[PDB]
Amino acid sequence: MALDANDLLPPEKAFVPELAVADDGVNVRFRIADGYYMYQAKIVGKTNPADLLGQPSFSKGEEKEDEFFGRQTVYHHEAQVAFPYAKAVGEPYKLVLTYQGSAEAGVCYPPVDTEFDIFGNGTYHPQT
Amino acid sequence: MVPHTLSTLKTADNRPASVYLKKDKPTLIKFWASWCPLCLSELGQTEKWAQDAKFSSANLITVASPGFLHEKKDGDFQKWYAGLNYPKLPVVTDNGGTIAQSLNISVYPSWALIGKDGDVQRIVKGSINEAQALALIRDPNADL
Repeated sequence: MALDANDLLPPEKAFVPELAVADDGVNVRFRIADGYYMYQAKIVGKTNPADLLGQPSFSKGEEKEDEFFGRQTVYHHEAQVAFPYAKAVGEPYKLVLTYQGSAEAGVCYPPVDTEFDIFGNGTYHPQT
Repeated sequence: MVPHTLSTLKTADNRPASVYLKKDKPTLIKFWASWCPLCLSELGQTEKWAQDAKFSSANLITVASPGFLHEKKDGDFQKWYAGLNYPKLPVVTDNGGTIAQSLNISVYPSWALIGKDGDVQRIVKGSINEAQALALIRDPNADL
């Protein structure tokens, strides 16, 4: 709240996962702290009952040059992924999210994966 | 405490962690990620630093939890190192994250300083440096 930037704050609080459940699909908008960046090529996100999802619709950020990955699309603050269902059924679905990235300070955090159960609540947050 | 469990920690070489957990010497557990750019470059540094005469005063080891934090599952991680370089890397396999969970490891690298009595004396989340190492040698309370 008073900062949310740099490497002074741990990843557990450096990310604000705002879950927006709509009628068309599920939109996950996690606010990334100013200093951390995630790899769009390693971001895992999917929600469906029995694998009835079309495809993970990313918003696409900017390309980041690298020494090992060469260059990939990364998110440094902006993060929005929409999950459109391929089946229109009022069934309960699970949400699998995996946050993988690194910090510009030379810190490499593991892909903290959190699975959520969509039973109907609107907003969702990890119970850590 | 859990001394028996700590001694059950097998490395990617299939050897017990006891090889670096004896003689009443301080231990330094460093966590890392397999498929990470930053960790990849640091891997060479870990070996280089571990070979330093000054760093030979502490048992510096690299531990990873197969299957934990979405990392490589058990049976895949040890196989990964088997095809890697550096035939002298003290890589330990923490099945389930017995060490990672107990220290609430959410970000790498993680530097766990174990005292000569076999207890966690210090825990740092991030990266260390030479000046910091010297400070630790002077006072173990000199965090960050």
